[PDB]
Amino acid sequence: DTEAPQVKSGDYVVYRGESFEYYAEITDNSGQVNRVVIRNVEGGANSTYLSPNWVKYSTENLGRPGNATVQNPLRTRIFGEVPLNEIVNEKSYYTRYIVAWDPSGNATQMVDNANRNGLERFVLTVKSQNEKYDPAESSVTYVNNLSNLSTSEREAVAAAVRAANPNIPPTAKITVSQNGTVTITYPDKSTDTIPANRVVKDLQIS
Ligand SMILES: CC(=O)N[C@@H]1[C@@H](O[C@@H]2O[C@H](CO)[C@H](O)[C@H](O[C@]3(C(=O)O)C[C@H](O)[C@@H](NC(C)=O)[C@H]([C@H](O)[C@H](O)CO)O3)[C@H]2O)[C@@H](O)[C@@H](CO)O[C@@H]1O
Ligand code: NA
Ligand code: NA
Repeated sequence: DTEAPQVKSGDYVVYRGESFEYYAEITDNSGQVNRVVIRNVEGGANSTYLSPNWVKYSTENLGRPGNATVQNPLRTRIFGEVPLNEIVNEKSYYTRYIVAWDPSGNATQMVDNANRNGLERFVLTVKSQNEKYDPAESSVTYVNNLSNLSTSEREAVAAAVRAANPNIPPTAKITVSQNGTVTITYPDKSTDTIPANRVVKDLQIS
């Protein structure tokens, strides 16, 4: 419906135990948008039902002339906090639709096709908290023996990893095994692992 408002969204990935925030752009040939609803595909024309319940949205400056032009599109905020108890797997995604109304009452048409993803149709993908972070290379810790780290040496490795990764959640737990393997356990209890050879060396070989 070229007469209806056009929507540009994106690939909206979110993570357990983390806040998220994305913005969609909306334009109309009349230059004006009066209403914005984000919804599940089911329900009919007047339906505004949206799940999961933690998905919120907001749109400022509605019903003003020239609020949805090509030069300055109307922006809709899509945001929330992902609970720690969400189920994550290859199917833990939710396909939703952004519908906008122009002053005439023309509304964006919902088309059920993957080729429309990133437009009025978008996918909200829920992943585990570990997926948000890529643990950065730590400075190497030199230990006495790579096959047997002391308690003090294990604490040192954990400290080095933390110092190199300030963006990792403060309450995330970093543990180190007796062979130097690092495990980062995030608040949602998912994990990242760092091999011993990227964090420790010894001087046992001449
Ligand atoms: C209830 C019913 O029969 N609805 C059909 C409707 O079917 C849905 O169509 C969507 C696209 O418009 C999606 O393809 C729905 O599938 C998914 C999704 O949202 O992407 C697949 C996911 O794997 C799944 N996620 C999980 C965690 O299970 C979700 C999820 O179950 C629901 O979104 C939760 O609300 O579903 C698909 O179910 C569609 O066929 C229309 C025709 O346009 O007809 C009915 O409304
Ligand atoms: Na229009
Ligand atoms: Na990770």
